[PDB]
Amino acid sequence: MREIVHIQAGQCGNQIGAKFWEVISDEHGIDPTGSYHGDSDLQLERINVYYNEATGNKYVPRAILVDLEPGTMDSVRSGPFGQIFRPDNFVFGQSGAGNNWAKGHYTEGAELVDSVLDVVRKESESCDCLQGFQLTHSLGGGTGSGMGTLLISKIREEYPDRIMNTFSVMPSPKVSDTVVEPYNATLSVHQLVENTDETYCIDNEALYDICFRTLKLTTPTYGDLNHLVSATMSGVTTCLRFPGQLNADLRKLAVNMVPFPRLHFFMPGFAPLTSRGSQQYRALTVPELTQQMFDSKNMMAACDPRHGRYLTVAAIFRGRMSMKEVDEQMLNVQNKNSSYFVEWIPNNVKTAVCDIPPRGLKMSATFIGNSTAIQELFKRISEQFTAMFRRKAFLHWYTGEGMDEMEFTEAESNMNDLVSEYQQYQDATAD
Amino acid sequence: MREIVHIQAGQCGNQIGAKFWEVISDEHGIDPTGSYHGDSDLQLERINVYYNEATGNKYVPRAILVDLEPGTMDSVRSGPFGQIFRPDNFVFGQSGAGNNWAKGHYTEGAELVDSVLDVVRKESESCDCLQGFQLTHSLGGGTGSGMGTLLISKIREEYPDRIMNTFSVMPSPKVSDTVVEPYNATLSVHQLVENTDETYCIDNEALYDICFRTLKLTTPTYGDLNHLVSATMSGVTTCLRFPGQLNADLRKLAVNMVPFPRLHFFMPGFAPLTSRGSQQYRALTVPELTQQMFDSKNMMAACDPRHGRYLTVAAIFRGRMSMKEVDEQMLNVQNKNSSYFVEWIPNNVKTAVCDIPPRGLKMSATFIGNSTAIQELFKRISEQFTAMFRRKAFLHWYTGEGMDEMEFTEAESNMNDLVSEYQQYQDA
Amino acid sequence: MRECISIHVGQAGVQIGNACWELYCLEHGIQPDGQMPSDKTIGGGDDSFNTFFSETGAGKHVPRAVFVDLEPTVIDEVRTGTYRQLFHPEQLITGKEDAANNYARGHYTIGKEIIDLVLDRIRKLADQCTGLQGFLVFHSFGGGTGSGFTSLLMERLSVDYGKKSKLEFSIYPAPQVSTAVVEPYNSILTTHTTLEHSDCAFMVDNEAIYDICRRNLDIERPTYTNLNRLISQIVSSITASLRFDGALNVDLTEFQTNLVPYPRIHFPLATYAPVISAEKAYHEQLSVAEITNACFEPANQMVKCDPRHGKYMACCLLYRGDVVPKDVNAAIATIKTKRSIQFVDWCPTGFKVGINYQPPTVVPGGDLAKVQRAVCMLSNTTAIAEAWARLDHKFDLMYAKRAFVHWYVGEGMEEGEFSEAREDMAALEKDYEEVGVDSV
Amino acid sequence: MRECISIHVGQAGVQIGNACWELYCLEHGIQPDGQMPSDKTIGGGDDSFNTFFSETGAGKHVPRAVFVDLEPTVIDEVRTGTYRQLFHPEQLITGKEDAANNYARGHYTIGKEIIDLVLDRIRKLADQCTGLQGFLVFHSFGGGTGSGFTSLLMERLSVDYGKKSKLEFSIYPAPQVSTAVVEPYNSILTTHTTLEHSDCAFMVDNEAIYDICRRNLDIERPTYTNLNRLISQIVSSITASLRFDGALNVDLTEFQTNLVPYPRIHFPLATYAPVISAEKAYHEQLSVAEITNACFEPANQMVKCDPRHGKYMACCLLYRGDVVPKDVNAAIATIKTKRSIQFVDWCPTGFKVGINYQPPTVVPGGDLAKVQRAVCMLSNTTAIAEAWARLDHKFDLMYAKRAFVHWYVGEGMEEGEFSEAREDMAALEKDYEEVGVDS
Ligand SMILES: C/C(=C\c1csc(C)n1)[C@H]1C[C@H]2O[C@H]2CCC[C@@H](C)[C@H](O)[C@@H](C)C(=O)C(C)(C)[C@@H](O)CC(=O)O1
Ligand SMILES: C/C(=C\c1csc(C)n1)[C@H]1C[C@H]2O[C@H]2CCC[C@@H](C)[C@H](O)[C@@H](C)C(=O)C(C)(C)[C@@H](O)CC(=O)O1
Ligand SMILES: Nc1nc2c(ncn2[C@@H]2O[C@H](COP(=O)(O)OP(=O)(O)OP(=O)(O)O)[C@@H](O)[C@H]2O)c(=O)[nH]1
Ligand SMILES: Nc1nc2c(ncn2[C@@H]2O[C@H](COP(=O)(O)OP(=O)(O)OP(=O)(O)O)[C@@H](O)[C@H]2O)c(=O)[nH]1
Ligand SMILES: COc1cc2c(c(OC)c1OC)-c1ccc(OC)c(=O)cc1[C@@H](NC(C)=O)CC2
Ligand SMILES: Nc1nc2c(ncn2[C@@H]2O[C@H](COP(=O)(O)OP(=O)(O)O)[C@@H](O)[C@H]2O)c(=O)[nH]1
Ligand SMILES: Nc1nc2c(ncn2[C@@H]2O[C@H](COP(=O)(O)OP(=O)(O)O)[C@@H](O)[C@H]2O)c(=O)[nH]1
Ligand SMILES: [Ca+2]
Ligand SMILES: [Ca+2]
Ligand SMILES: [Ca+2]
Ligand SMILES: [Ca+2]
Ligand SMILES: [Mg+2]
Ligand SMILES: [Mg+2]
Ligand SMILES: [Mg+2]
Ligand SMILES: [Mg+2]
Repeated sequence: MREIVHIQAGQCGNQIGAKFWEVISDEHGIDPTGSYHGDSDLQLERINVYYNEATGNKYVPRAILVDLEPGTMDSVRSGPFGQIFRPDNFVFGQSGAGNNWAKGHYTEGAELVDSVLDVVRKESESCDCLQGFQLTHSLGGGTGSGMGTLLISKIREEYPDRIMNTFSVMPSPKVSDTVVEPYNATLSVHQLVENTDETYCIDNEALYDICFRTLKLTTPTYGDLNHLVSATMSGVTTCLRFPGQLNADLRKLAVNMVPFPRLHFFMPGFAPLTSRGSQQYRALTVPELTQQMFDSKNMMAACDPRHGRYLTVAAIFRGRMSMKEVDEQMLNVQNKNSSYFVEWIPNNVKTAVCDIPPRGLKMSATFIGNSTAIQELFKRISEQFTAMFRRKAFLHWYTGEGMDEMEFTEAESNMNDLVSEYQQYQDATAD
Repeated sequence: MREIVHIQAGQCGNQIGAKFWEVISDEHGIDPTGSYHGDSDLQLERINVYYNEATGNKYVPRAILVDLEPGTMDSVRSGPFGQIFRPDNFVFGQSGAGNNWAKGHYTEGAELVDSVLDVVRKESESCDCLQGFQLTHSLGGGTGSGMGTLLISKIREEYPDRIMNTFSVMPSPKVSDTVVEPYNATLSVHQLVENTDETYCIDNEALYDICFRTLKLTTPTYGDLNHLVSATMSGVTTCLRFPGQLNADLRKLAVNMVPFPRLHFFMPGFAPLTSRGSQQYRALTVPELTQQMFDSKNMMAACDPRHGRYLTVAAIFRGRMSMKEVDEQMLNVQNKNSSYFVEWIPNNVKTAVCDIPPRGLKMSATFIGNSTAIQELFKRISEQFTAMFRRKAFLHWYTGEGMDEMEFTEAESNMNDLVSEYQQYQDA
Repeated sequence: MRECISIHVGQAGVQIGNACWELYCLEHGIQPDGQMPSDKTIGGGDDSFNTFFSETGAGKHVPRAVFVDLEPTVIDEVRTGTYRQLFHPEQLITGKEDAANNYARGHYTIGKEIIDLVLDRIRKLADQCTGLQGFLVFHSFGGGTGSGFTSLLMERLSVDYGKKSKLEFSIYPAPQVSTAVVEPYNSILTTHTTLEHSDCAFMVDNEAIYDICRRNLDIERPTYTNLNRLISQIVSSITASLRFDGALNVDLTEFQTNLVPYPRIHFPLATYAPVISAEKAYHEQLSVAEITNACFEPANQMVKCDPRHGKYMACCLLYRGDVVPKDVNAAIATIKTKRSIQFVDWCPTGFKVGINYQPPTVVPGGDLAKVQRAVCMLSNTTAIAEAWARLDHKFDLMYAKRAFVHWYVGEGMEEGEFSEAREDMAALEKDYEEVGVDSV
Repeated sequence: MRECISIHVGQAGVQIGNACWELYCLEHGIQPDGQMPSDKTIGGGDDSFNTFFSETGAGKHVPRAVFVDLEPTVIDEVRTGTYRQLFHPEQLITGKEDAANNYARGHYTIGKEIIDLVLDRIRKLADQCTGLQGFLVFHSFGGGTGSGFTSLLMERLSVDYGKKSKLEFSIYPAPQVSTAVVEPYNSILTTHTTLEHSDCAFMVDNEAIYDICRRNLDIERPTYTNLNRLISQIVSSITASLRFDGALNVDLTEFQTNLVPYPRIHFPLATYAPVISAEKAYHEQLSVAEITNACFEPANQMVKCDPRHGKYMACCLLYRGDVVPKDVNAAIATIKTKRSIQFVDWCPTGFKVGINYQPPTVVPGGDLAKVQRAVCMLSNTTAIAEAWARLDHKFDLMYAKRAFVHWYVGEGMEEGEFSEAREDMAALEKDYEEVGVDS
């Protein structure tokens, strides 16, 4: 088969990772015990991508759970699908990371990384034909952002021709008031820009704004933010998990979505997102879905596609619908927003349709955009970094682990360059 | 001057050759098995010109069948009189010649040619006094054009003092298989000019025009065209096959018909040709045969003879008729068109009469003219050749088999010299 | 004798192969288990259908074909489908990792791991032949395997078989069913690489086929299944001359002489008629004249271009079914006086006609109506250059910025190979211009 | 007995020879068997007929003849025919392939290969001659064999039998019969090469014989058989003086003496009368004066020409049958007063007269009626030069374009021979003009 190895690191990584496994296990008909009980054969056609087949018709997530503190591990293990994960794939420490990137990347994490690599190797050696890895993590803390980007480097050295895919949750002060998050993020983007092949930018600021302004939720909980994350992760992996033509593996997706090696940061979006009161009086239609997944407020990255240009776009529709109508709607939206798509990449919007809808919806749509407007995300993190680095706040926290000051300067200059590149291709014309 | 060895090569050569053997076998009273069943000893007096005698009063055509693909000769074995040919005289390859002169002459043909020469040599060895060879082929394809002219060159090398005679079918867009026919024909004419003593030019354009305009056949097939060819081949060879007031052979014919060595391309013609069906029973008369035999629209290579002059003419009448009336009619035809006959060759029109008419007819006439108007035929092919050659279109089919452009340039120059030679005597 | 080995490369080549061999089986009366009740020659023969099927001692008629793909899911459908008993398992070759829509991976990284095995199987097929005539290669332009592996294969076949003839059936990319934004790159690379190794190539424009299915078949959103059944009708018409015999049948190689005036100008334009639904065929009976006029309607072409804006260098008409020459001649006479048909000045203005008497066949569950007579026209017109121009334009738009190029460089290619291929395309376009200019 | 040997060359020579020997046997009463009941001398003798026939101890009378053809189908007819028993195999020489109407092929190519065999067979007949006087040679002008091989033969005969006389009976080509296009070439080439080797040549124009057969025999379309039976009557008239007791033209030298004053001008005109259809039941018998007048009618001549516009060098009247000298003298007296008969000044104006009492014999079943008296006039007149003018003109027409010349050069002849022969003919026409005209 064409197997993927999943890795989740840190608190955020293990929370969104666990929900991901819960949602796709439901979609593929796997019960918490690992037994199959679905009906449609499409559920098992590509089950091998994410699941090993053990004895007794059990399906085991090809997943590796990693953290620097025994917490979470237990919550995960004592959760809906905790008994489905392979006991040996839990690798945890004790010292914790204290939201310190250096503690994750250079010291305590380094102390644990070899134990993780043995499990990675053990899972990979049994893959009929491994295609790559996916990591879920946050960029704001210590374990996920620090030890996660370390795991990425170590795996990239032993499997240099495999795809490295991350779901990276971006820090926002509206959800986490931990002050050194801007620093951790900048150190992480510096790693991601150079060692991953494709990165879904899951923005906590955008998830917060969707809950507050669109779903009209007074106090958004992590459960709300994670339900949005899980719906998007279900969508963006639909083409990997069900029989299909377009973007059917990580490499074809990357070849279609990444026109230049550094510009591999994707802006996801989901539809439908409807306030509780309006759902009853809002029709669920193909024109509704197409219009809404191109809306700036529906992006899961806090940015305005109207402020930039789309390099590439992948759209995925799920459920029973008319292919003719989808074709007509997708062309309509490109025609009415042509100036927002770079003219030097012809036929840059690709569309897939999968017959199996997600849980609880007659139909849905998932948007994956490689737009230059994502520079806004990197500018926001850059602003918060320069207002905390001019006065050297907390620097000691990192120098106390051995880090020189220039590593902060390089991780910042590299991010300013990334912004300049997005702008360079944002202004390039064809004539 | 007795035996003639017959060779038929390629698809056209073998189809027309097969009809030739059917028609003359019927005339000589030979059945498809080779046993005689006729009523006259006129049928057997010169049967040895074209047939060998086996055991059991069996007559076997002195014929060699050559092709680079087996299809057509399977049709010949399966067709009428297929059983009459000597099994060992079927010589064929498996690769074909793809309508390509170069393949027939230089590559595929070179591999089969020695086998053919073994059969030719074996047949010649059995001849009491071999007269020469006749070959049937087309000039527009690959085997008849390329390998036929290769065969002719080899035979002239082994039998330099025998007559080489061909019935050569000229290509035409009206009945065409591929666009490269003008290439194949120009290359072949250059060989014929050099290595044959007599060549009957059977023009597919004229055969088509006769089937269409005269015989009123909307959709002429190769069968129709070949029935015309068979009748002309029977008529031109009458003098060789039956007893009469003419003890002729190929060499006396050549000496009388060819005043200059290069101008040896004859314009054949046949009469009567009549569409259905009322006139089909009407008695035809000698004045009508003579006038019809000289009409330009009745010529099997159309080059309006009124645009040229006749160097020589042979006319053969068949059936029981008045020889006095034949003389009067030929004389008056000459008197009525004597501007069309060169004055510097006295008495250049010769008439022969044979008592046995062809099957199906009470009387017929066959025309053989050495006219300068044949130049129109070579001029037509020359134009089609140059339109393509000037842009080197389709040359890659030939260059890939080893040939180079110089050989094409040579052939074209040689054929234009032939045209201007014919032109020179048209004004003398 | 005169055997033809078919080679199906990649998803498009394989799925189109499936359509073709099902259709061949229907045309010849061969059952899905390989039995051909009507064949009294057991264990072999020299029948026209043997140019495409070998025979076993047990009476099985086996396609002279190799299916090849770098991943298994597509060929697995053949391995488990209706005609799974028709092919020997050795004819179905699959890898484990595809070319990821990347020519570089098809020609180099992945292709090199399987090329020798494929050539070995082709050799086993070739050894069963008494007079191998050549190869037919089915592939897409856009996929990583269809472009890269096909190029690699053609080069190796030129080494092992010399100038033995190689014909292509090539799927030209269209946005409506496109799977990669880099299809223009793969297209130009494979066309440059195979140009010297191919004798004749029949391009099938997926957009043209899509449009014909929508218009003439009343199919709302045509799938690959729709397209492939139509494409197979065109392929069947082109190979019918090799698989059936008759008094008026003309071999494809005879047409090939007329179709290719120069080695590089070897891309004929195919048109097919009639394409009509059952609903619409229940009323009209399309005459010979009607289907022949249809051939000169631009909307019925297999590649979008305008023959009116070009010059013809050859026109061949391949009829099958209830058709007699008298009617063809009358039809052609009409077209010559109503259509704008300009020939180059160096080529005779004449239509080359072949007629097969075996009627067209339709697959059960298909969309084509069963008709009594059909025609496929093959013309060599300079208008097909329009297809190259559109492709070259998409290439230029991306290549000016070097978009996606790193995927190819990372797999060992160099930018020099890109500009080489593009200059060769520029020369091809200029060639199509030169052949159209009047003589001096 | 001085013996005479006949050589028949080519188709025309052989077929005319057949007709002549048939007629000789009828005239002398020799059976096809070869037996001659009237001959009481068995196995030999000195009779006049022994000049043409030898004898065996078994009483077979063998023609002193040789037949040569370069292809076999014509001599085969002699072998399997009525008088097959007359000849023996050594006398009939056949080849495999003919001269193809090509003088060069008969003279150079094929003649070289067979000439010695032919002379050997001639030496065998000559060895049985107690006093051979010479040769009579029969051939066409137009055939390849009749022209090319004959001239080669005449050259060799002049070498091997230098003293002996050589007479020709020649068939001049005529379109109305059966001519090939190049017959004028062969005619001039052979006349040139033979001119100095022949002492007296009797030309028979096929056109004249054709018209005599149509006009007087009512034969619609004369065949070779009709023509050759009339020619053989003429030939028989000419040689009868050699085959019967008599005193005029009794040996071959006498032909030259009586008819040829200048060696080059050695082509006597033959005129014969009467030619009466065997179908006419009631015919009135012509007198001596009437057949003698007919001798001066152009219609009765062997060559169409007008003796009135020429000069006579010699005249010989040869009568057969019921003729007395008194009636001949009366006839000559009248003709000299009613005809334009001018002789050259350096000859006598006179007539040599011969009378053979035995009447002409007619082949049973032939076209000619038995008559009681016939006459053959042999006159050396310059009017026969018309025949040369016609021939030379046709030659000039083709030779000016070198038409057909390559056929001759291909057999090893040089183009120059053509010109040499044409100048010799121009000289011959000039000789005739000097003897005959008086500006
Ligand atoms: C828009 C939705 C449904 C719908 C049905 S018909 C229509 C116009 N919309 C669903 C879509 C589901 O993918 C899930 C995302 C919702 C995340 C929840 C945690 C959310 O925060 C929840 C508290 C809500 O806001 C609702 C309960 C109103 C939610 O079901 C509606 C919604 O937006 O999600
Ligand atoms: C002499 C003929 C006919 C004729 C005219 S008047 C009479 C008593 N008979 C023959 C001619 C023969 O040389 C043969 C060629 C004929 C070709 C046919 C096969 C032709 O294709 C056929 C379909 C015809 O058109 C005719 C049957 C009318 C044919 O006889 C024409 C012709 O001249 O026949
Ligand atoms: N007509 C037709 N086109 C097809 C079919 N399958 C794919 N294509 C077209 O072919 C192109 C993609 O090539 P594929 O055949 O899918 O690719 P591949 O050869 O498998 O290459 P990789 O997957 O990259 O290794 C696109 O333009 C598709 O629209 C098919 O069954 N029919
Ligand atoms: N009067 C008469 N003329 C004849 C006869 N046979 C042939 N001719 C004439 O002779 C000329 C042809 O010469 P042939 O005797 O046939 O030729 P040949 O000597 O056999 O020479 P080839 O056959 O060429 O080798 C023509 O002018 C004929 O008309 C004949 O039997 N009688
Ligand atoms: C065996 O075949 C033939 C052979 C010949 C001739 C001929 O045409 C009549 C043939 O029959 C067709 C022939 C031809 C043409 C002549 O003049 C151009 C000529 O002078 C003379 C002839 C022939 N001779 C005669 C007297 O007809 C000899 C060669
Ligand atoms: N969306 C989302 N964000 C989270 C979740 N848990 C933590 N975060 C974010 O994660 C960042 C810190 O990551 P954390 O998991 O505590 O760091 P680590 O475990 O030391 O690597 C903060 O910006 C939080 O907003 C979660 O369940 N969902
Ligand atoms: N008249 C006539 N022409 C033919 C026949 N067959 C082929 N041709 C002509 O011959 C040419 C093609 O030559 P072909 O004999 O088929 O090629 P080959 O087999 O390679 O020698 C074309 O101009 C055809 O029109 C036939 O049976 N009769
Ligand atoms: Ca061979
Ligand atoms: Ca040998
Ligand atoms: Ca069989
Ligand atoms: Ca005696
Ligand atoms: Mg936390
Ligand atoms: Mg052919
Ligand atoms: Mg594939
Ligand atoms: Mg002779």
